[PDB]
Amino acid sequence: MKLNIANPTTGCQKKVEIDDDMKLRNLYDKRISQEVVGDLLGEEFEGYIFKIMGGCDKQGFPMKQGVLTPGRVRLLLHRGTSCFRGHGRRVGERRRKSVRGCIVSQDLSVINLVIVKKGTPLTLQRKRARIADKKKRIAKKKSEAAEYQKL
Amino acid sequence: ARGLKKHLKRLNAPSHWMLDKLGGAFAPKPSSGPHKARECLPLILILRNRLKYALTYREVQSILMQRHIMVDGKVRTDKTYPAGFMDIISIPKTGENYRLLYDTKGRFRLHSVRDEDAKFKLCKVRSVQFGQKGIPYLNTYDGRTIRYPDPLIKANDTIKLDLETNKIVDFIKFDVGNVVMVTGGRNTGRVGVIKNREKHKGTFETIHVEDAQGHQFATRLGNVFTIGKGTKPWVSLPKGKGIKLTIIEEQRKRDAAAQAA
Amino acid sequence: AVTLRTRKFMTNRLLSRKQFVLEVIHPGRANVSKADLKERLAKIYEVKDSNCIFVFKFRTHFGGGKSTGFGLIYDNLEAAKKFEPKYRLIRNGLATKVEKSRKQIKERKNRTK
RNA sequence: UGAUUCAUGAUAACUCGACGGAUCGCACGGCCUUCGUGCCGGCGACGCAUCAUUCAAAUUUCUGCCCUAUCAACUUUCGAUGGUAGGAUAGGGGCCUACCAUGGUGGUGACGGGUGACGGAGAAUUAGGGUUCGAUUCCGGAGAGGGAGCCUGAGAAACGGCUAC
RNA sequence: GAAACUGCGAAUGGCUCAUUAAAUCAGUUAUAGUUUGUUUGAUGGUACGUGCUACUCGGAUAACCGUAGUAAUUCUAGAGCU
Ligand SMILES: [Mg+2]
Ligand SMILES: [Mg+2]
Ligand SMILES: [Mg+2]
Ligand SMILES: [Mg+2]
Ligand SMILES: [Mg+2]
Ligand SMILES: [Mg+2]
Ligand SMILES: [Mg+2]
Ligand SMILES: [Mg+2]
Ligand SMILES: [Mg+2]
Ligand SMILES: [Mg+2]
Ligand SMILES: [Mg+2]
Repeated sequence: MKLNIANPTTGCQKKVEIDDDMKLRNLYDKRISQEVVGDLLGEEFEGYIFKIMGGCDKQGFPMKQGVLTPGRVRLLLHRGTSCFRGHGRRVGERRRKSVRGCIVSQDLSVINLVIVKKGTPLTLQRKRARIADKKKRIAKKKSEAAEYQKL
Repeated sequence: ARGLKKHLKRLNAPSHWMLDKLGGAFAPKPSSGPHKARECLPLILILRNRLKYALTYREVQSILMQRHIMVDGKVRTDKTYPAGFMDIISIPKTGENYRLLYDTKGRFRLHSVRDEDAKFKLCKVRSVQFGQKGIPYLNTYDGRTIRYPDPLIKANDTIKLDLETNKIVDFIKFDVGNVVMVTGGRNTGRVGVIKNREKHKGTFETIHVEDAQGHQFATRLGNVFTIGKGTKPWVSLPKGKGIKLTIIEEQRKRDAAAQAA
Repeated sequence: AVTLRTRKFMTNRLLSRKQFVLEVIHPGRANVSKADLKERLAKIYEVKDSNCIFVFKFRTHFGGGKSTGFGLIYDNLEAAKKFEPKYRLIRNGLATKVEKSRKQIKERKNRTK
């Protein structure tokens, strides 16, 4: 409903407010990262194409890619994957978190949008140090491996 | 528990440290090292307790962080390093050397020595066996593993070990007729000469050892450690020549020192 | 009239100091102050600088008229800073102290960033 | 070695190989080959891999524990006792699986009940012999409201970690 | 030098005695039936080259900048760097 735009081509992002159903009918009922035609969103987005990807809602539960429902499911999430970014959480810890699904639907509050089409001696010293030190282990090897041989 | 134990409460420490039961709740926990942590003496004890070069746990820490202290030929920073039987403790700043050997009362002594005795230690071999590609090597009871020994050094024998070139410079074939110092039990420290060894198939073997002045005693083969070939030692015996004695005798000695004083 | 008696004296190069037990005999006196005792030791060991003298743990035996204590002499002031407890430096004026507030000390910091 | 088809060697292959340094410090200081941080070459910090050691555990042999028979039989279909082959484990083992046999314990007290029962080192009392206590600072074990299942990790069935009820 | 990524630790200690009656436990055994970060000591060639002596250097992620949602908390999304 509230939309947060960004572009990687320049590096600028901006939040806008829209509330018209027919401007979002082709916005509802789709999924993250699958391209959307820009013309439906209005007459001032032509030529611009958005890759719809990400978004949060009332209750603030982010969309997660790969879960196919306008629902709010309880997933067991590893610290390091999207929608779980615990800090100081004892690696190996998991949680069952609540995340909205990736189907763009009525129940979101903010949609995330991006624009696709605009309208040395150390190494030398240290290297040959090892090589001289590998050659000596066989230097040491032969130095005692034959002294015992005569016995 | 669910893992190792990192604390040593004082009452649980080896009795031969002579730590005092009210001097604190814990003791120095001996770190993993070349000696078996019940037959060792850590560095903390040697500095603060015996030598009194320090007054606290933190002061001995600083001394090692200046690196004045060297053990067995190499400089050791560890506070609770497990020094053991026949180690050498040397402080070049003071220019002093020590062997670690037992009282007749079974407690470690820092035996002051010259430089020429610092060059070497003695070790008894744990076992001799083949290894990678059939390359003969031996285990000592000091953790050390020496590859390419004399084919004569068998199990239980003792070796001289130069700390500079680090290989065998001599060896004693453990057998009857040599002088030995005992490193465990109630007889630990007591030196003497193997008079007999009786084995028992499937058990430990018993060594029979007699003080220079007649007294006869026995241990098991584990606590035996030859010093020299024949009667003569290859190391400097401590303040008492390994001869243990009755309680009456040291009572007599004080009053005998108390008749001259 | 007091007499100053140092026993169990041993000089270690490892911490670059000389250590001993001080016995002070002080008839008539309640107790000799460490500042006053500071001076007498500096004038018996020729230390050239009165600040490398550190004494503590005075016991003042039953009956009066005698006290024990412990004394540290360093030969370098630089040494007297590295190998010394930071509070014993304060006792000789070489430093000053601070306090804490236990609340907040880390608990809400751990939550912030 | 008390005792091993042991240690260890040779050979024939097999693996979708964990591995076998693209890392970091000060200190300079011998001498040119193009006189070119120039060829060197030091001491160290961290790291990977095998064996040994150490700090440890995990199982494990023998003997040993209070009161009770108004508790004389208990276990065994569906593991109870053994066998063989596997599976799993870090590894032995009915630990688990398939097939087979009919075993295992018991008046020397099995099985079952009570315990205001964690075990020991110990404590009170003590002519001796004893009687009673031992939650508690040392050692061993077990638990974190009750059960259970796990992740990470060398090590946890962890709770000042997680998941479910 | 702070933050932050990375590595290690947090499996020790502290507390208690509920369950538990050959069980835990004690003395005494065994592992040739096992794992073992760490310490200490030793050890380490071949990757492909048709082993006739080494064969080239990948993006992307914190701290940071900035847009935000949720009443919500070391809840959480998207873009720009390194
Ligand atoms: Mg320790
Ligand atoms: Mg079977
Ligand atoms: Mg089997
Ligand atoms: Mg109970
Ligand atoms: Mg109770
Ligand atoms: Mg409670
Ligand atoms: Mg537990
Ligand atoms: Mg739990
Ligand atoms: Mg708590
Ligand atoms: Mg504990
Ligand atoms: Mg090593």
